[PDB]
Amino acid sequence: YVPHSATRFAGAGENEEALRSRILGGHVAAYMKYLSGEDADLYKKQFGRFIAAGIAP
Amino acid sequence: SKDKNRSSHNQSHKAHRNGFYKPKKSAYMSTKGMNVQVLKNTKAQRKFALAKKLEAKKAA
Amino acid sequence: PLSNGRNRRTRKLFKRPFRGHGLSNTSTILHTYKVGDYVTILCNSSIQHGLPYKAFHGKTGRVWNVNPHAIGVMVNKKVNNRIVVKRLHISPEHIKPSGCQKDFLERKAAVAAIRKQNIQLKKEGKPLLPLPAKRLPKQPRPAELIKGADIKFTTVAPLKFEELY
Amino acid sequence: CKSDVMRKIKIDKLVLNISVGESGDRLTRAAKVLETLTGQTPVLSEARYTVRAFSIRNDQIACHVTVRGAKAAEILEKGLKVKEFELKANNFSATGNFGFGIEEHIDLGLKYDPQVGIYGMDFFVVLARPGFRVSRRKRMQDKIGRDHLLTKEDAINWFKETYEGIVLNK
RNA sequence: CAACAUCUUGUCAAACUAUGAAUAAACAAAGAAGAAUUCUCAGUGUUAAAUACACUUCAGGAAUUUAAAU
RNA sequence: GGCGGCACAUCUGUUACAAGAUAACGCAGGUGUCCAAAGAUGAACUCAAUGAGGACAGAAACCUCAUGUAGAAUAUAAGGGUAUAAGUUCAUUUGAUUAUUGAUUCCAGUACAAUCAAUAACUCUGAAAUGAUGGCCUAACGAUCCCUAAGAUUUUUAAUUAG
RNA sequence: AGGUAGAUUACCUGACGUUCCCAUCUGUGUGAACAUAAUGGUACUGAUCAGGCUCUAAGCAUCUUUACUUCCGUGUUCGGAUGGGAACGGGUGUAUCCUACUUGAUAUGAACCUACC
Repeated sequence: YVPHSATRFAGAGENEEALRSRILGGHVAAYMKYLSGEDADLYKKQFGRFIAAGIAP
Repeated sequence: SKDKNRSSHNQSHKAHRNGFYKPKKSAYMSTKGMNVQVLKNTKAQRKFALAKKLEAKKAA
Repeated sequence: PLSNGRNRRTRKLFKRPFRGHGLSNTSTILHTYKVGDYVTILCNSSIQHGLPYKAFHGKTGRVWNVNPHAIGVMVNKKVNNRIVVKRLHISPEHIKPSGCQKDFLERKAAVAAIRKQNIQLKKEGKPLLPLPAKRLPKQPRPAELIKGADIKFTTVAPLKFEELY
Repeated sequence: CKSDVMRKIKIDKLVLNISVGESGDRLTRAAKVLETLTGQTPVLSEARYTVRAFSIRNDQIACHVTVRGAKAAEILEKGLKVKEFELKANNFSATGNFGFGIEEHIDLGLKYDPQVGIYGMDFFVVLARPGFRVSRRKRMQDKIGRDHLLTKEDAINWFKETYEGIVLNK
């Protein structure tokens, strides 16, 4: 039990799925599938070790 | 006709004739304005011990 | 002739200690006061809310009640020819743990240590140790010998008056 | 592998200020030229002390703005080329900054109006090194070292390389 | 020249002060009734729950030692 | 004595003598107000000044860096307090509310007035711990009788039906 | 050795320079979304390309400062008490208490819980 109010999580706007997706790395996953769409050197610079380790978005 | 306004002369001598009356021990043992929960705990136990003691007196 | 204000004549009494301004210690709010303890009222001018009266500054009192944010303190006040009991509720920022019984408290420990041994010796048969000797004023010093092998002599006489100019 | 890459002097902030002695209309015009010059809306400034000799304490007086990064580089190029890279050696502060001023905002000549008139502008260039954040961060705010901090001569050499503009000692 | 910095020099403050006495002020030096220890131990409440802790005639009860503490 | 003044209710420093009390028509001053924010809370920032620079611009306008223990500001007189604030800016809000206790300051231990510690509501701010019963503290004020406003639906009953 | 939280709050501060990073910390890259402002400078978020350059931490110096110690000096002042001395003013003797500024010597932190090297 940690006293709090649910108006400062990743929601507080949009809805629960906005918070839930960010809990599951939704913003990171959507970054690569956007960065890869635009450029390749930009995608390699930002996620260099992600590409090498084999972590798909 | 001016007068002398005030003097402490012979006031400590007067105060020590029948000297500083100390408060009794009953003054230090008062419990007014104490903690509400602490007061509730004491009253709850004093009612528990009193009832048990009065029941034994009633049986005999 | 002074005025009858609540905090009159506190230019030096209520001033903070030199290089002692700003926030206070953290142990001030962490110290655990219990009923029966001895405390010292020390009005901290940095906290204007709940500031005790200037007459109780430096007075030593006994804790009589503990409240969620304030500590009850009971001190003695002197009136015309009698003494009255003053009951106050003071936040920990204005009181201080008194050390009046520091000497007394260690004497109880010294006696309790000896008494605890006297229950380890009587049943086992060994002679029982005695309690520590009571305090006494500085007694007259006894006779003693002073060796003449490591002694030295310096003569004492009135000094000839020498001018400082 | 030398750590000289962490001492690369670079521009971190460029401030342009239009200080006029009147509130309203003219300030609404001086602020509009800075929105076209830089692309971002400026901030108005109010007087600090009222003086009847200057006819000026809650009234807007000036309008400055700061630009950083690649955007500040080209605006500095435009401002310097007006002076033709002719900066005196007395224009460099002891802290490593320097500045100058212009009389007429060249702006744009296609759509020009007499309503906006002619405004004078000042330029101030604040240099930095990679590692200057320690004095600006909220947590663990510290002081940059003396050797890391720039000087008047450290700014002169930087200005004499990236723009090749000579410095007059007259 | 002056001025401004900086190092010395002479003399001062009831409405200036770092430091700070002598004299003083208020405590303690054993009264829920003159101590201490061991065993046992209950009602409320604090608490995450408490066997911790707080108050309850140092709740209560029984033994042993004990008249000591300028 | 009169005339002058208020030492008549009152606050600050000093006289005042390192606890408390404390004189003079002693000294230097102050009060009969002001505030929907200048109350409450949360966040951000750091003030005065000096040095070096920038068009007009100069001793005083605005901008930038560095040093900057408060030398600024805090409604007021003086003295205290205050720097990730109690100062400045922004945002929300009305706790500047209702009811009941027990204390402290003048105290005759009377009233008035002020200063607090809790409890029961309903709320404000904040993520939260907390904070909030007016203004950072010490002055900013008022009996009996009379007049004039606000409050006493909680609950207890009577009559008639069914058991 | 380092990092988080601290308690004592300058033996911990300030100035001039110096030493490593092997882990950690920091600085470092970016701006799509939460969120941010005039400025991705701050704060926010995503990351790991390089660096010990500043931080941070450890040490240096007839270093200012600060904290202990002797000395200053039983000097200033002070409680008690004369049919003591002096025209005053002020100043003894007796039995007692005894600062401060200054200078000289030393130090430049000690210490608690959790994780990782």
